[PDB]
Amino acid sequence: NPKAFPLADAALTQQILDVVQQAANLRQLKKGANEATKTLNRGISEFIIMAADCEPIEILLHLPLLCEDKNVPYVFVPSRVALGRACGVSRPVIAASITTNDASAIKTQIYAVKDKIETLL
Amino acid sequence: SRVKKRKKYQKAQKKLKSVRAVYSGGQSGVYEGEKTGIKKGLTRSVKFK
Amino acid sequence: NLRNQNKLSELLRRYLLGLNHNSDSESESILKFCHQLFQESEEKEDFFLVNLESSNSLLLNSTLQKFALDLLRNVITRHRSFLTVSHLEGFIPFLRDSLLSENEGVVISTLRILITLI
Amino acid sequence: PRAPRTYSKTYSTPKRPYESSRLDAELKLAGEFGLKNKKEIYRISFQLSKIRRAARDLLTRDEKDPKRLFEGNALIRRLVRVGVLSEDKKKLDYVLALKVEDFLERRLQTQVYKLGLAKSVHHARVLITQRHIAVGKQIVNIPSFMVRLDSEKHIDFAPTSPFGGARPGRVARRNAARKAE
Amino acid sequence: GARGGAKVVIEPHRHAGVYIARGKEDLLVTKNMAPGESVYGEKRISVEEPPTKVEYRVWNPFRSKLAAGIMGGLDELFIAPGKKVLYLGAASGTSVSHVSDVVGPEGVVYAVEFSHRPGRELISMAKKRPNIIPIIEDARHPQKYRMLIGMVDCVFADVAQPDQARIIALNSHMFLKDQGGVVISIKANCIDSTVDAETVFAREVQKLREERIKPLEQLTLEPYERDHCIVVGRYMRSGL
Amino acid sequence: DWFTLPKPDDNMRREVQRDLLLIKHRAALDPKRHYKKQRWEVPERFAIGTIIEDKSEFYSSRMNRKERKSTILETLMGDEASNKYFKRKYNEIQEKS
Amino acid sequence: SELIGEVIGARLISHAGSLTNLSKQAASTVQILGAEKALFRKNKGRISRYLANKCSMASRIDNYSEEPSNVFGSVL
Amino acid sequence: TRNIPQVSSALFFQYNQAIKPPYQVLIDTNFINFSIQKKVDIVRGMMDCLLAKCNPLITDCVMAELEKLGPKYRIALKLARDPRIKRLSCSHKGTYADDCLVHRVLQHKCYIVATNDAGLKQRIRKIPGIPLMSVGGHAYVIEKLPDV
Amino acid sequence: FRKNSDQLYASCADFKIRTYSINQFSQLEILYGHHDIVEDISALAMERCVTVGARDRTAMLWKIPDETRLTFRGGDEPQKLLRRWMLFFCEGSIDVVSMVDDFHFITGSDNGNICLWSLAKKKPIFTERIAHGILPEPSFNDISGETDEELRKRQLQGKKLLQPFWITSLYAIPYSNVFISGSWSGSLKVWKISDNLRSFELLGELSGAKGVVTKIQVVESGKHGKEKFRILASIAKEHRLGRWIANVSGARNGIYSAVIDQTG
Ligand SMILES: [Mg+2]
Ligand SMILES: [Zn+2]
Repeated sequence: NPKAFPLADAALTQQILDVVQQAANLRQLKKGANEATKTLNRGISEFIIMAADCEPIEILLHLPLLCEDKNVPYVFVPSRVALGRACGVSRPVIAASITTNDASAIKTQIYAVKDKIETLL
Repeated sequence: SRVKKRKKYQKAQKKLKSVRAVYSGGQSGVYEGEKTGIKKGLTRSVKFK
Repeated sequence: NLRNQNKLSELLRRYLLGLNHNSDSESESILKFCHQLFQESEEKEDFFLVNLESSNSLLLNSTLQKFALDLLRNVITRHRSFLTVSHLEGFIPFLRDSLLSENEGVVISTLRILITLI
Repeated sequence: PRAPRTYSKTYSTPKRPYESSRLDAELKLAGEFGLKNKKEIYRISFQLSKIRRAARDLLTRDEKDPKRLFEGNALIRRLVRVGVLSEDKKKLDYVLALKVEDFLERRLQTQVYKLGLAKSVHHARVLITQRHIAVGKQIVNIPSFMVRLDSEKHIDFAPTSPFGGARPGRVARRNAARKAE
Repeated sequence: GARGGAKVVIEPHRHAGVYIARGKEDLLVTKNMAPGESVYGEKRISVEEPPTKVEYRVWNPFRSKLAAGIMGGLDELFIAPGKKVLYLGAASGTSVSHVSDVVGPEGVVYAVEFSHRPGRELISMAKKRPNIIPIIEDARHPQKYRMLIGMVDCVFADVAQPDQARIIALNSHMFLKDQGGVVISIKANCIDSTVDAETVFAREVQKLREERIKPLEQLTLEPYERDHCIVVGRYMRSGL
Repeated sequence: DWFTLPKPDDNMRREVQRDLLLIKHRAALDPKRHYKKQRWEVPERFAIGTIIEDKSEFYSSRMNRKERKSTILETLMGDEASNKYFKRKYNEIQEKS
Repeated sequence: SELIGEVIGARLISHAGSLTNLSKQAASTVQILGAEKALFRKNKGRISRYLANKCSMASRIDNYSEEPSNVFGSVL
Repeated sequence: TRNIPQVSSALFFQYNQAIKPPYQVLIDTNFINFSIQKKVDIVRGMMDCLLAKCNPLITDCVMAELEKLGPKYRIALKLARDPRIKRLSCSHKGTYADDCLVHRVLQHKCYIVATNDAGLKQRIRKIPGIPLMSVGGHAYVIEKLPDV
Repeated sequence: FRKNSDQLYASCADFKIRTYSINQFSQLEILYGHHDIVEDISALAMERCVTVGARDRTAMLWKIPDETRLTFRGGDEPQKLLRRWMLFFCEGSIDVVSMVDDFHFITGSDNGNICLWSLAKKKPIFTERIAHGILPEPSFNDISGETDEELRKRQLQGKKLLQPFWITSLYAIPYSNVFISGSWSGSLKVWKISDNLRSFELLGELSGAKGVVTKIQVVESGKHGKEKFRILASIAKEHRLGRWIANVSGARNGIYSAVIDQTG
C-alpha cells in the first residue's frame, strides 16, 4: 500500500548491506539513482537497492517501473545514511545496483540475498 | 606448456564462434541492425519428430 | 500390530489396578491428572537427495482416552466423595466427545461412567 | 637403519587418456584456470575421486551409525572449511554432487584473479610465483595453494612487494638512475 | 549503421505480417498500427505509398524475446495476421505492440499482466491500439478473467515464473482452440538455477507433454540472450 | 489489403534498379565488413523507405540533412573513406588485368 | 512547470512522448532531449547540465504523485 | 525452407559441458535383463559406476516394450515400476524404442543412454556428446563420460 | 597510547593494526586478522589492546607478547529478542570501544547498542539497547509531494522507517566503574557499572553538548579524597569519518566542557 514497498526487515537489511559493501570493494557496485537507471537499460543489473526515507520518495519510483518491466528483483532499505555507509562513499546513497559478473568472487552471496528478495516480493 | 595451452584455448574459442554463435556481452550502443545479414529461407530449428 | 496392542492393553490394565491401591487415588490431584490425559488426548531437492530404499497417532489418542476414562470411573466409584457434580462438571465435555469416538471400547467405558453418574 | 619415511603419489593417470571428450575437457579447464600441464587436472581428479568414494561408502552405511555420523561430519566440516561445499548443502549427497571446477576455483591463482589484484589468471600465476601475494602475514609463492573461507578476505600484496609499498624493483631504480645520469 | 537519414528497401518476411529492411545492416521491421509514434523509442521507417505515408517500426531482438526467435530461424510461428492471440506476461507494450502489428486490425491480442505499475503503461499503449485488450490480472487464476477472453488460436507466454508450466496449462485448457498454437519462452535461471540450462528445458518439455501439448520446436535465443529458448508446440485436446 | 507492399513499376527508374544492385553486392562495399553468403534476387514486391530516428537519438544515430540524399548510392559517394578504398582497389585489379 | 516554465515544460513532455517516458529516462538523455530547441539553454554548459538533472528531478515527482504539489519544485 | 539444426549450446566441441552430477539416465529394455542377469541393482549399480546420484528414466515406448514380453519377464517389469524410476511421456505414434531414444538424445544433451544393444549403441556414438552406459562383466561401464 | 609508556597502536583502513615506538621513531609490527576497517582501538597499562571491525561486527583483543588474539561476536537477533519479550534494530556495525579493565571492555554499535564484555565470555555479558533513543521521524510535509496529508502520512509507514542513534563516542575512565557515551542526540550520557561487573545503569545525563560527539576525554584534579572531574568532548557538525549524517539543528563546532564534583 505505501509507495515504498516491499521494505526489508531489520535482519534482511543487514544481509543486504553486507553484500553491497563487498560489491563496492570488488568494483561491482553502481551508486546513485541515474547510474542504476543506466544499468537497467543495459540489462547488467543483478538487483537494485533503494532507501525508503528518500527525500522525497517519488524520486526513486521510476526504478521499480523499469524493474518489473525487466524482471529485476528490488527491495527497499529503511535508512539512506546507512546505505551510504555500506557503499563506501562519504555521502548518502538513495539507490544502488549490483552489476552482473559471472566470474565475481562474491557470486554465492549475491544469489543468497537475491533469492530472499524474490521471496519478499 | 602453460603458454602453449593458453594459445591453444584462445584459438579454440574463436573456432567455437564459427561452429555456433556464442553470447558476447549482449547489446553495446544503439541497435545498428544485424551486421552480417538476415537469411530468409534458413532455419536452425531442431524439430520434434 | 494387533497382538502387541493386546499386550499393551493388559499392561495398562495392570497399571490401573495398581492405581486403585495407590494413595494418590484418594487425593484430588488424580482428577486433575485424569483431566490432563483427556486434554492431551484431544522436486529439485529430491533431484539431489539420494534414496536407497524401495498413522498410529489416532491409536495413541484412543489408548490415552481409554486409560483416562477407565481411571476416572475407578476413582469415583471407590471413593464416594469425588462422585459429585462440582468435581465431575469439567469432565462432561470430554464424555460427550468420547461418546462419538470411533473406538467401541472407549465408548463402552464412556457408558460405564455415565451409568455411574446417572 | 633409520625408520622409513612414508610417501604417496598425489595423482593417477586416467583410464583412457586419449578420449576426445576428455582432451577437450582438459583443454577447457586449463584455459579457464591457467594450468601448466595435465598433471594438475589429474591431481584434482584423484583427490575428488577419493572424496567421492569415501562419501559413497559412508552413504551406503545405515543412518545414525557411529562411523557414518563421525566420518561424514568430519568430511562435511573439511569441505565446508575449504569452501568447496557451502553452508546450506551440509549433506553427503551434495558431496557426491561436487565437481572439479569447484576445487579449481579455490586455487590461490583463481582467487587472486577474481579479487582484482591481477588482470588475468596467467598474470595471477606470475604474481604468485614472483612473491607478491600474501595471505594475511605470510607470503605464498604456490599457485596450487588452497584458500580457506577466512583466508579469502586477507589476500593482498605482500609488504615487501614493490606493489605493496616497498621500494621499486631493480628495473625501476635502474631506469631512474640512468635517467638521472 | 542504420543512421537516421539513410534509406532501406522493405520486403515481405517468410512469416506473414513481418518485414525486413535491407541495407548496409538489415533490420527486422513490422508495419505500424498507429503511425507517427513509437512506444519504447524504437526507430521507425517511413514509406510513401500511393500519397499516403505508411510507417514501420523496428523490432529489436535484444529487447523482445519473440523477435530473437525469428532471428534464430523459427520454422513455424502461429502468430499470423487475422489471428487471435493471448499474450501472457505482457510487462508492457515493448513486445505486445509488435505482436499487435502482426495480427493486424482483424486479429486481436489479449494482454495479461499482474503488476500494477507496468499495467498502466499497457493501458495507455492499448488505447492507441484498438486490437489490444489489456487484462491486468494474475495469470495463475484464469477463471478470474474468463469472460474477457474468447477462443485464442495461439497462446504466447513469457512469464518469468518457476512454475510457469501450470499457468500455461490452465490457460490453454480453457481458451486455446483445438490444434491451437503454443509458443513459450523459458529462462532456466528462474526455474532452477542449481541445474544446468539444458536439463531445465528437458523438464519443461516433459511438463508440456504431460499437459497434452505436443512440442513442435525448441530454439535457443543466443546470441541475443543467455540461458533462453523458445518452445513451439501444438495442443492436442483429445490426447497427446 | 493492409499487408500488401506496392509493386515496382515496369520500366523502373535507373536509381531503384541500382539500389538493388548495391544490396546484391553489398559484401564488396567495405573491406572490413563481411556478410553471410546469400543468393539475393529482386523481390517481387518491395518499397524504398526512409529511417526516422528517436529525438533522443540526435547525436548518436542521425545523419545531418546535407548528407541526406535521395538515393543510397550517392550517400556512399559522400563517404570519402569508402571512395578512397574503391579508387585504390580498382587500381590493382586493372594492373593485374 | 514552476522549475522551467509551462511552455518549455510542455515541449519537453512532447519530446519525450509522455510524462511517464520523461521520468523513466536518465539524466544525461533528458539534457539531449531538449538539445534541439535549446530548451535548457564552458560555464554555460554546466548550468544546462545542472538544470537538466533538476528537470529530470521534477518530472519523476509529478508523474508518480496522484496530486503533485509545487512545494518541491519551488525549492528545486 | 531448408534446415540445418543448430549445434547445442551445451557442447564445447566434443565435450558436453552440461551433463554434470546428478545424472539423468535413459533405461533401454535390454538393460534391465542384463542388470538382473548379473545381479546388479539399477540404482546402486549406476550410483557405484559414476559415484553420483543417478536418476533413471523410462519412456512410454520402453515401458510399453516390457508389457508385450509376457509372464517370463515379470521381474523386469516390477523393477521398472520402482517408484524411484521417473516416467517420460511420448509424442510419437510408433512404439519403437530405438527411434524414441535416438530422437530424445539428438535433441536434449542431458541423458546417459543405458543400453547393451550393438545396433543402438553404434547410432548413439555417432551423436556427439552423448555418454553411453552399458552393463558388462560384473558392473556397469560408462564410455563417453570425461568426469570419471 | 599504551598507558605510561611510549608504544603507540595505530589502526588503519587497510584492515591492519600497526605498532610504533615513538621514542625510537620506528615501526615494530604489523598486525593482521580484521576482515574490515579497524575503526577504533584502545589500550591500557598492559599490552592488551582491543579493536573493532566496523561492519565485520567483531571486537578483537590482541595479546602482543603472546601473539594471539581473542574474537568476540555479539550474536543478537531481533527475532529471538522479541519472542522472549512475548522496536529492536539488528546490529549493523561496531564503531567505538574503550577498555574499562584489562579484563573488561565495552563497545558501541550503530544500532545504539552499548554492550559490556568479559575476556572469559565470547558473547556479551550485558547489553543496553537503544541507549541514545530513536532518531526523529522524517517530516510528513517533506516525505512526498502529494498534496493530501493522509497520503504523505502513509509514506512514513508508521514507525518502520524510524532508526536509532549511533554511538559516535564511548570512553571509560581507566580502572573505574563509570564510562561516558556520546552521540548527536544532543546530550552526553554517563553510565555506572555495577560493583559486581555484570551490569551497568544510567547514572545521569548532560545536555550541554549539541552536535556530533566525535571523541570524549576525562581529566581530574585535586586531592585523592576529593576530586573534580572535567569531561572534554569534541563537538562537530559532521561525523568524523564522513558527511553522511544530515545537518543537526543547532549543531556547532566546538569543544564541550563539563566539570563535575564528588560529594557524599
Ligand atoms: Mg622480494
Ligand atoms: Zn517414445
